[PDB]
Amino acid sequence: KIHRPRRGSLAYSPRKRAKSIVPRIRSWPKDSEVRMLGFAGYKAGMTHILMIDDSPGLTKGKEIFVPVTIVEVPPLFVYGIRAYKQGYLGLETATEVWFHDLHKNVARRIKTLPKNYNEEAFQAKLGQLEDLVNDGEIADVRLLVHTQPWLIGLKKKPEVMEYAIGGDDVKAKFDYAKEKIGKELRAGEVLHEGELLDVIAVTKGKGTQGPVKRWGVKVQFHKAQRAGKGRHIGNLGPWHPARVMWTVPQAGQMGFHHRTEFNKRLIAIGENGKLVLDGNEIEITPKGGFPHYGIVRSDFLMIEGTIPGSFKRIIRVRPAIRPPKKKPPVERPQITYVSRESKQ
Amino acid sequence: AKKGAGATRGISPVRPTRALPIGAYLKVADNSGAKVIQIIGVVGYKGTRRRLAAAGVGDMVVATVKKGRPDMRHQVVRAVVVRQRKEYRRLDGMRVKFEDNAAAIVTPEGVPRGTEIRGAIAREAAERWVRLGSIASIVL
Amino acid sequence: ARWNVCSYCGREFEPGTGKMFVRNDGRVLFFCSSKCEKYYFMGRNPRKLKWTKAFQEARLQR
RNA sequence: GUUACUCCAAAGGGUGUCCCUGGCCUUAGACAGCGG
RNA sequence: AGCCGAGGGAACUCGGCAAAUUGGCCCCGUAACUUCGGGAGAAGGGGUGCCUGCGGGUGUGUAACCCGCAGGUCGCAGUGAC
RNA sequence: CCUUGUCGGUUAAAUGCCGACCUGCAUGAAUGGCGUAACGAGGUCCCCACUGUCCCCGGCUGGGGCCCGGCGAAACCUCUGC
RNA sequence: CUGGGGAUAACAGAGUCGUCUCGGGCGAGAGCCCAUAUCGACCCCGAGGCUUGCUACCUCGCUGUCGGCUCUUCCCAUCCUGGCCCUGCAGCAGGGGCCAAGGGUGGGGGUGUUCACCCAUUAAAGGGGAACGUGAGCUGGGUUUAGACCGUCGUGAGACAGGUCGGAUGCUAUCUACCGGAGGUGUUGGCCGCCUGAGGGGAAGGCUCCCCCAGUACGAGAGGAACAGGGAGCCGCGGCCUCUGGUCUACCGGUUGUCCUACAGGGCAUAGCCGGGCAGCUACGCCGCAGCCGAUAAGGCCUGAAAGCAUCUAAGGCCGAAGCGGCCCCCGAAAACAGGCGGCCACCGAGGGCCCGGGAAGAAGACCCGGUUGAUGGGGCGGGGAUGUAAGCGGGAAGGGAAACCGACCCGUUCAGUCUGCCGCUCCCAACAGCCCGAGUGCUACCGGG
Ligand SMILES: [Zn+2]
Repeated sequence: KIHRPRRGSLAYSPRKRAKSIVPRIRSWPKDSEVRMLGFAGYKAGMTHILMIDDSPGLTKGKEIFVPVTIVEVPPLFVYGIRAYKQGYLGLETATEVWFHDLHKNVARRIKTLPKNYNEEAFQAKLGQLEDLVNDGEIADVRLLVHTQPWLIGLKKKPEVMEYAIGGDDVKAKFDYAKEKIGKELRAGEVLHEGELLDVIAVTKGKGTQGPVKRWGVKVQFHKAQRAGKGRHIGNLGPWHPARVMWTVPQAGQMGFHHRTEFNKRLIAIGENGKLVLDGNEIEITPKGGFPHYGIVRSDFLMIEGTIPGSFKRIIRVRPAIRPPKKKPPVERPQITYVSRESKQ
Repeated sequence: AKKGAGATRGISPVRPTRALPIGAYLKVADNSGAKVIQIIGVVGYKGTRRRLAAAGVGDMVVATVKKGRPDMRHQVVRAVVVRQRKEYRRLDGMRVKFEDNAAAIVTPEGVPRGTEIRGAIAREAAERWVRLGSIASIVL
Repeated sequence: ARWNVCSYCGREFEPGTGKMFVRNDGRVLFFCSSKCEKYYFMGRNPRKLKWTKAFQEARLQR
């Protein structure tokens, strides 16, 4: 016998197309600060910076190359408030209140919207919900939100999402939500520079692929390459059990999967396509434009490293759920060079 | 510190790319009797099914002497890789490469056999092995 | 963050890019791209190429 | 254990618990303490 | 059924299977051994394009074929593909 | 036959190859014996060069495979089929 | 060669276990002395069926093949990794045992080999089972079919559970099984969107070195630790194209032979060959992968009887593992209690699909974006890029020539010309015109108000 580990992981099975192209968030982190626990935007491109290392380790204090991805984040519109109670097995939705004045283009997503629903009815429903929350029947409060991709000329159809709120007191959460409903939210009001983030998106599509690429199996000997079995696996299994096992590697869908990636550092939050250094303001859009994208005009995040997804795709961001003890400090790091040169 | 007076080993921040597998020939850059060695092992390396051990600048290899004065021919020696042709990255992003693949013959503990190295060596090797940078004129 | 100069074409290239070739005698060369590296080693002469600075200097030499 | 048979692992050990017996002690015995 | 592949260079495999390398002409130079006929194109090394001019052989010939020299010049590469 | 005999050389490492030794289970002189230049799509060991054989697999080109319109079979088949 | 045979061998299975492997009881004794730290005779009792044999129940045109490559899974009878106990355990180490199978267990040389032997590394380089796993998956080196040589036996034809050279590897998947992709029905009216999260899967992580603790404890010396704390890497897993490399039969240029009369511009010769090469794809490039909380195993303790003392146990309590469960990640309303919520229509018609311009998605289906309330494709004008300075005109050129002139090639005009599977602006052309599907009924038992 020669021993070796198996080919690929069983932890992401079945390897199927994602249910939706908007990613869902399954778990939320514990944050004492009463704030909205994430944000959403659109991927634009990659570049690199040079900066003085702030993370623990050696190379602390040294200038280092660091790669960066840029996410365009226009402001979100808070259109609703939703309440959750405790069910027999788990949480159950009790009641939602929607705001009355909505943008035209929201009907491209929600085809059947209320008709009369005046400000007065809105205030009455909010009063109903306030009394419900004061009674003691409620276990959680969440915000209902939608994107505005008409401010950057990308689309007219919005993405509709539900986000959670930090802290413990349900009443304090509800007061936050009552402040925020009917108003725009900007990423600076939620995120802190130097924080660690988790990032969630659907991966690039590749279609049907075979097991050399999908599972990392070995190419067969050159005799088999001349016999017609080079990029096949050898056998589907033993005589008994007299069936193919699900654990045996086979061909199928590769890519377009739901994935979460831990502990990416936010390095800078920008404004109207510009970043402030010590004295000057510099455009992060590179000469000629970001490829397969154009010109960043609104507001953006720098996230160091790489993130899942194609360029023009919806990305969701939350604060880190599984961070280490030795963290970097929550301040913007000292940056010395930003690449603005052509990327084509 | 137990024994810091004179130490043989150091610490680099870079970690170059492993570019030279078992079977590679190496020109000997120091003034020992050896001229050409062949790699038979890479010190401190564990692999997997059908993978060969490989080394880069700064790594200690086990080698056999192929050409050289008769006392050294057919001997199994330790050596430090000091020059390589494949590019590797520095902290600022720039790639560095050299013109040949070259090693210097040492003791397991790290002490150089020989008195001078002919030509340029790499800063990564001079940093991991402190006593080589003293017997080498040019260091990058 | 300082800008290095190319040994073949004489233009400046940005930080985090390019190459340093080291000869055994110690002479160091800097290249902005694979194009320039490959041309320098196969032996093309930059004093006849109008997209280099050596061309301007040799025109001054005419 | 819930197996008539077809189709159920010992030499050697445990007084773990329920019982039948036979000898030496027992108005002070087997220890438990103060002392010679 | 075909083309390319960084750094290594047979670590693959029963076995260098298959693929790669070399390649035309001129000059130089050529081991052991030998039935003295060969081995031998042994091995190994240099050169080769275009344009401008000079010369030779046969020939009655600024007809036709063949053989040398010098200079200038371009390219990563001149039996540049076959 | 014991057998990967023993000694030496070739390798970092030799159930191989070459050279020697001789208890030749069971060599031997026209069922020819011992040698041998040249020759061999014969069998076998090594060196130089070369390479996607391999480390470790990647990208391209044409033809099929796939969808559409038309022509249109066969091997096999107790009934069935976790 | 024919006819037959599992009435009868080779092989996988089935049976059995002399033999084998793995154990145990007693105690001859060996161990300065001391039975049991370690080693344990002779006799006696067993487990397993992975070693070989015995038997002949199944199979004579099921497949008859050994070894290697590839791929999945299981056991523990544990080599390393986590935790403990005794020692003839000072330390560093050794020896012998208990819990524990979550992870690891590799690369080479000769030989067809499994095995065994050897080399350099290594934390260690454990072994077994699955038709001695796996030929409707590959290979075909071995396994003496037909050809041939040597030795030996035989009058001979010939033979050898002897050696040597050579010697055909077929298949359009009927059913089930698995990997992935679609269409229906149901869920007691139909439709849009957001959620819950029963249950299933996970190794998503595993391991080594270095510094410090410390030349310290320990120790006659020589040697030589540990808890905590700081750094780096190897193997495994999941993603991305800024940087670096490869390809790039889009593109730009150079050049050979020949044909279109030369010029200019083109066709063929593998894209003719050579050099460069953006987007895209890719690794030889780069980014990320928590240690806490509970309950336990061996084991360590408390209280405490039976048995006035004593005792970890009989009833009760506290601790205590890389192992179990949860947090975390992936799939997930067909979860038959077949769900919750907000809104729309209904009791002509909300809503959907085809069609049209497209691509970030894609074998068909599906997904996504847009459709004049418009920058979706194209054009035009600009930007960013790739290659490398076009044609024409002018001026020179080694030399030749009575001379007008010939001349490969050089310089100027000229960061030029050609191109753009990238960006921006602008309605100049086209996203026109339409065609299909689509829920209406009640009985009785009702439910809360009429
Ligand atoms: Zn340059």
